[PDB]
Amino acid sequence: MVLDKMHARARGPRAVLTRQPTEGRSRDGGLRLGEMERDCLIGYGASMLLLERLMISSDA
Amino acid sequence: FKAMGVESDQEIVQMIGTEEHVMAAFGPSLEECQKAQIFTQMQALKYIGNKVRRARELLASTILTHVPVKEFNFRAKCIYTAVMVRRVILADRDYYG
Amino acid sequence: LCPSDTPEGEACGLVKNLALMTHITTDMEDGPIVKLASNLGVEDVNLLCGEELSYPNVFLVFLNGNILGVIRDHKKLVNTFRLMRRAGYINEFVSISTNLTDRCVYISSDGGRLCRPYI
Amino acid sequence: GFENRSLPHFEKHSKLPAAKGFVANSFYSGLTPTEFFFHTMAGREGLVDTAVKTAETG
Amino acid sequence: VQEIDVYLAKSLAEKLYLFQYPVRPASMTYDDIPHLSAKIKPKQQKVELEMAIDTLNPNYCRSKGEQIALNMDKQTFCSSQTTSNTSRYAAALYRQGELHLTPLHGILQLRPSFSYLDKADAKHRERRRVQSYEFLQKKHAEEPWVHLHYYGLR
Amino acid sequence: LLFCPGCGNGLIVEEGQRCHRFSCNTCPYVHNITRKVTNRKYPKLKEVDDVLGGAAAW
Amino acid sequence: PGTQMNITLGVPRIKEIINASKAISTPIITAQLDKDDDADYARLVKGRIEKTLLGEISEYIEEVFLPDDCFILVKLSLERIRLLRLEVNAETVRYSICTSKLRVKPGDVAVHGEAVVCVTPRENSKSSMYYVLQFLKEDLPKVVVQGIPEVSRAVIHIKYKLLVEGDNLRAVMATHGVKGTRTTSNNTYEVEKTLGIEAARTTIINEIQYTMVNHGMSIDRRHVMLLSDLMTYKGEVLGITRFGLAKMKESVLMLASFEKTADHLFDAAY
Amino acid sequence: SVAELLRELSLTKEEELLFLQLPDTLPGVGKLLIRKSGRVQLLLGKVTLDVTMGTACSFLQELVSVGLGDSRTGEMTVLGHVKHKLVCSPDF
RNA sequence: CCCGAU
DNA sequence: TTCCGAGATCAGACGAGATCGGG
DNA sequence: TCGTCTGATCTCGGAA
Ligand SMILES: [Zn+2]
Repeated sequence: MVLDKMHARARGPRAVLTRQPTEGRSRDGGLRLGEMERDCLIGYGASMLLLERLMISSDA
Repeated sequence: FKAMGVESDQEIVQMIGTEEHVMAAFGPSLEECQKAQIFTQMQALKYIGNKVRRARELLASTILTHVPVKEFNFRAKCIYTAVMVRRVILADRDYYG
Repeated sequence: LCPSDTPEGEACGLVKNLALMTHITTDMEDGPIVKLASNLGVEDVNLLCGEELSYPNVFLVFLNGNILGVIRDHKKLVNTFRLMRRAGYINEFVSISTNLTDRCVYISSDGGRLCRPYI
Repeated sequence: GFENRSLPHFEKHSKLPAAKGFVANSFYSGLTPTEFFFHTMAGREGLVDTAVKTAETG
Repeated sequence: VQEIDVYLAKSLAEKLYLFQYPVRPASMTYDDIPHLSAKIKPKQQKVELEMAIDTLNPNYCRSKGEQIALNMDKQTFCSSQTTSNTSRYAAALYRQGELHLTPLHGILQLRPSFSYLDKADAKHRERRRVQSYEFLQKKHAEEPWVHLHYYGLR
Repeated sequence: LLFCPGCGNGLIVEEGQRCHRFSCNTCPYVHNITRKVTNRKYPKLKEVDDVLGGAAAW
Repeated sequence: PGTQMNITLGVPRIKEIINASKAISTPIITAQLDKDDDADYARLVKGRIEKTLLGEISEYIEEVFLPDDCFILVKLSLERIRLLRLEVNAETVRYSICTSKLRVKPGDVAVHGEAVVCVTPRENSKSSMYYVLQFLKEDLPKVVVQGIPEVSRAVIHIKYKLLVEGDNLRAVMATHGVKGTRTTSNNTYEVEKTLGIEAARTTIINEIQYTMVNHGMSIDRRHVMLLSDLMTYKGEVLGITRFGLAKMKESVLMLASFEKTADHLFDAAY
Repeated sequence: SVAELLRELSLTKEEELLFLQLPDTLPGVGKLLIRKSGRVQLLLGKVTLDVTMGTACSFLQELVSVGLGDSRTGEMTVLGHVKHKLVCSPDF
């Protein structure tokens, strides 16, 4: 049921070691834009997106 | 086989194959390779085992092919090794028997 | 086992499920199995090396993986044990099977074998 | 999977159709127990191979 | 319908010990009556004999000389016993008119003893557990006062 | 593999004067010109087939 | 699309091409002939290039015991040698029993009969009396009489061509009857060693575009024209493995983000 | 070859030593019956019918029957060689 | 690590 | 006789989708 | 879990 799976993370807890958003919805989430989706963002040629999506809004 | 008490080579083929057709090709494989070094002796052929096993190997041949039982009468052990060789010369891991 | 009951993913055929009419066996003693084997006809450690060979009438009895002699006539042994098991003298679970490619009959009293009933 | 025989219902060394995998009934008239098993056996090779291909093409 | 009857012959079979030879099948080899120097044990027979070698094969010569010990040349035997339970086998002498059962004692196999290579290696040296049992036999191995001879007896 | 009557240790042929002296106690049977025969007939490569175009259409 | 006789065609073929391994499973060299109109002529070329061991063509071989020696003998089925179109003779066997690593390098091997029987008696050393003759009865019916020794077998196919399951390309390309101008492989290393790099580029184009249209799975050639041209632009064919990345890239963190992160970071600190 | 030995025994009167494996029955002149078709049955003591038929390949070695007389006080004498073995089985 | 989703 | 160089033959490596969910 | 590539010792062979 979608109430157990609806999830959004605006800005919440970061992990203590690496200062990235945590893993899990129980810990207010942040879902991993994985390295396979990195190549999709490479192949589009979107350069300023990847700086925004992997430096600005993850580990600034 | 010579360490197991059956010292002669006539006995070993008689174990493996008396009908020769492919079990003759057990012959120039190993019993010649046994004979190529002058090592026909039972006590001396425990001795080559007595070096590589990391008189003292009458006991340590009980930790090899265990469940064939021996009371230092190794005749039951020999046939089970001979049947294991018998399969190879005649030659399913996922089958539920 | 159920052919269609399985997960998919990492365990597409590695986590099975038992069917309805099955029965895993337990262990038992090997006393009356050997005692009927040595009556029904078997002989070992006195036979010449040559006997147990390509000759057709040398089915060698194996129980639980240990050789227990050789029988000239495989059929009498497989049939007599089977009548005996049905009569009830031998435990219902023990199974006598014969492989003719390599002449070894196989009396299994293992315990843990997947079993099932038939009419 | 058995000795010289696909399932113990047929005879040994049978190369007959409906003894080595042919299913005669359609899905309307419903498969029979040996026929349902062989369709399951051929059906799992679809499911097994997608588990291992994506383990490699990933 | 041969209805031949089997006598449970009580003629003492305690003396009967089957001897086996997984050595001599090539040409119906019979062990041959003449050879003596007979030595036999009651338990673990270890039949030690005078299997003197022929000289029809051409002398053999130097390698026999190279053998070191040969005492003509004993080809002795050590009995591989197979006597676990030993009454399962008890047959005897059978005409087409009479049949005499006799229950034997433990059968013993008789493969050839070497001991020439065994002693040979020792000689170079000069240049198990409770192996013999608790009583070291002190007797069974001592028993070889032996006479193999020919007599029609039952 | 011809064995020794007396020890049974397998065939060795010394090329001096045509005997069968084994590595153990000499039992050299100096076989005369009786001709040794061991023709182990092998296999014979058997022709070929043209791998035709009779069927490929289906 | 990777997510979507015997030749490997699937992902284990494309994984086999991208790696550019030296030895692949099922390597196949096709070959067009000069006279592609008769099965007998291409028979003669087929036996010329596929290997046939001494064993395949002979009758009852054995050692034979004559006074003071023991010479082996081979009866050499001659109906066959004319049946299988191939050109061996007992002189050609004697040259091939020689120079065949069985130490029979002198003229000890003889030629008896009517060019129907060869004989080699006895070697010189290493237990030469009998133990080399029981050695000799095994290695003698496994010397290649004639043909390319590497090639497993060659199968004709119908005009006529013949595909082999082998690897020795230029020894196949150079034989009599095969027009070596028109013969390809599917092993992109054996085209690179033999036919230059530019033919090794065209097989990486072809054998990917052959295995991609075989599985449905249409693809532009301009993608494969890039993947091949990356794979062979630094001298030799650099397969895309962990190892081929080291020979393609100079920067460390691009190698270090790939496999072997430990060694690639320490070695670039050394 | 199961009843052949008895017919061969019939063919030559020479006495033949035979090897018999009786079943493991404790003692709680015996009679041997050859059924038509060669099914030899020994109707042994207690009137039980025990079927004995064929055996392991025999004569493939020399098996010899010897009466040990304790030669230190007697003589060990070979009495006979061996013939095809015979195995006795209880019947159901 | 298991389980389960796709 | 010498031997310098080279083809042959073991042993060790460090790889093997992606995410999400809960105990 | 092999599967791979690497690189490290031996040996039969030719040149001076
Ligand atoms: Zn000898």
